[PDB]
Amino acid sequence: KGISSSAIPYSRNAPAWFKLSSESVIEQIVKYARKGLTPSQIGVLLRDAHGVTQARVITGNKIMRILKSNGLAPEIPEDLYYLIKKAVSVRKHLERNRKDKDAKFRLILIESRIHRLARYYRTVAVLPPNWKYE
Amino acid sequence: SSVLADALNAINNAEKTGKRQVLLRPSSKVIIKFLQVMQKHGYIGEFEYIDDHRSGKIVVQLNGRLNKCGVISPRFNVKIGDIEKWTANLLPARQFGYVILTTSAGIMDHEEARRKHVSGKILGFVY
RNA sequence: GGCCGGUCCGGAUUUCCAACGGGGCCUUUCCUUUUUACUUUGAAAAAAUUAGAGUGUUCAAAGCAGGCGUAUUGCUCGAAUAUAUUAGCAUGGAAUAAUAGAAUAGGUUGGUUCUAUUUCUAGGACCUGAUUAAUAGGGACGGUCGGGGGCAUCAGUAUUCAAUUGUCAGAGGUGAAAUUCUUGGAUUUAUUGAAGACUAACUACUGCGAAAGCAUUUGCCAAGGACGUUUUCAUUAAUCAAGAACGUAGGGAUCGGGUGGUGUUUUUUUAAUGACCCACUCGGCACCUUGGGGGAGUAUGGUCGCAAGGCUGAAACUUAAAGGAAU
Repeated sequence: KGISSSAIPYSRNAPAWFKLSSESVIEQIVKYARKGLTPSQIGVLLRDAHGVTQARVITGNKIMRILKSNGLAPEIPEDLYYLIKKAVSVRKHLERNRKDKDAKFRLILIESRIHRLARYYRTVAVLPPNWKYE
Repeated sequence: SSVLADALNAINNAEKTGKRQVLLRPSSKVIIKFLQVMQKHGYIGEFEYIDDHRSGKIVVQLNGRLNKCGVISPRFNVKIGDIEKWTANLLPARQFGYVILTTSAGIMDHEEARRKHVSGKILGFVY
C-alpha cells in the first residue's frame, strides 16, 4: 500500500487572486446541493469551475457545517452512503450470477468495512444506534 | 508505537550510524522538552522547529556526544529515595549521564529535580 | 533622573523626554440556556525483630548502674538510634495518565401611530452550534491498468469418430520380440461433417489475484490496485483469541501512473489522443553489490541367536534302483 493524497498548502488566508465574494460561494454550494450533489462533488465542482481552493478556507467553515446551517444536511454520512450502495450493487451482481466467489470474498470485505465505520458512527452517534445495515 | 519513543529511536540509531542531522516528526511538546534538556546538558547540538500546520518537524543537528537515549514504558512515580536506585539500575555509572523525570513543577533531569527538591514519574534517560 | 525659559548677574518658578511604581478603567451589548494517581508535616505505631551507645562479667557470650558530690538547694552520661508497612489516619504545593469541562453561543401572518409636498414612513406579539487535517485511515471523483473474476459469444488447428474417394502388402506397437489390425483396401493421400477438450509458437526472472491459481476474440456485469487531486469526514487505527469465507545501504534495469523537455516516428476542420528518447517522481515482482545424548569404533567366558557337521536313499536293515561325486 502506498500514498496518493493531496497536500493542502500552508496558506490559510487563501488565495488573494479570488475576486469573488464569500456569499456567492455559499449560494453556489446550496445551488449544487439542492441540485442533489454529494459534499465531495459540490466541493470538486466549485473547486474547478468557480475556482475556490477549498471552501473551509474561503468560507470560515466546512461544507458539511454549512449544509447543516442551511438545512440541507444528509441523513447518513457520505462514506457510509457510498459504501452501502456499493454493497447493494455487488449483492445484486452476485444475486444475478451466484458462482462468483471472488465477488463473495469482496462482499465479505465490503460488509466488514461497513461494520467498522458503522460502529464508529454508533459510538459518536451521528446516526442513532439500533442501526444495523438499513 | 509512541511519539517520543520512535523519535528517540531515530536520533539514537542515526548517530549510531554516524550522521550529523536528523529529522523527526510529529514533534510533540514532550519531545521538545526532552531534547531541550539534553541540549542543555550538551548531548546534541542546536535544533530547528519547522512548523507546518500538521504537527511540526524537529530537525536536530548533533555531534558525536550522545550514545544512547531511551524512554521508559510505562511512566511510573519515583521518590527522592528512589531516583538514586533508578540511576543505579538505569545508567552505566553514577556521576555520568542523567535520568529525565516529569516532575510536577517543571520537566527536568534527576540532579535538578533533587536540587529543587521535587519528584514525579519517570520519563526517560540519556547518557 | 535628564532637556526649556523668566524672577534677579544661583537660589525659587516651568515645559517636554525616559524609568519605576498609583488610581477610574477598554471587550458575554440581544438570547432560552473539577476531582483522582505525587512531595512535605503530627498522631496511631508492643517485646520477641535488628543495629547504634557506655561498662574490665578475670576476656567473651552473656548484664544494664548515670555516679559523684558540697555524697548540701549542686558537677556531670551510657539504655542517643530501628521496618512495626501491603490494608490505615489527617493537613498544604504543583507536570504527566484519566476525569469532569465549555448551564460549548448566537442574528414564516395579523394589528398600532408618524409624515409633508397617494408618494413615504416608526415601534410589539405570533405564524437551528464552534481545534489541525499525519509520507494514520476509510470515502468520492479522473484517465487508466491487469493471463484478476462471472456470464454470454467468436476463433484456431490438432485429437477422436463418421462419410466420400484414391493406391496396394503391409501398418500400429516393441529393448527386441510377442501382441494388435490389414486383400471386408488397413497405415498413408484428398474433400467435407460431427463431438467435446484445449488455448501451443508470442511467454519474459514480465503481469494480476488474499491464497490455491490466473493466457483465443468480442460484449456485458460488477470488483480491485496504483497514480492524480488546493475534493470530503475526522481517529474512524493496529492485532489476534472466539468465530466467519475461500483451498546494513547503494546501483542498474523493468512494469503501472504522473510531470517536464524537445527530435524522430506521427499528422492535417470528423471524434478520440499515440510510439520512442531523457530526467524527476510515486508504487510494484525482481536482480546485482553491501523425541532421547550421541557418533566412530575395538572387544565380548554374560544374554538371545545363527550357519553349523557333511554322499542321499539308508533304518531297527552297512540293502536295491535311481541321482550327485570322481574320473
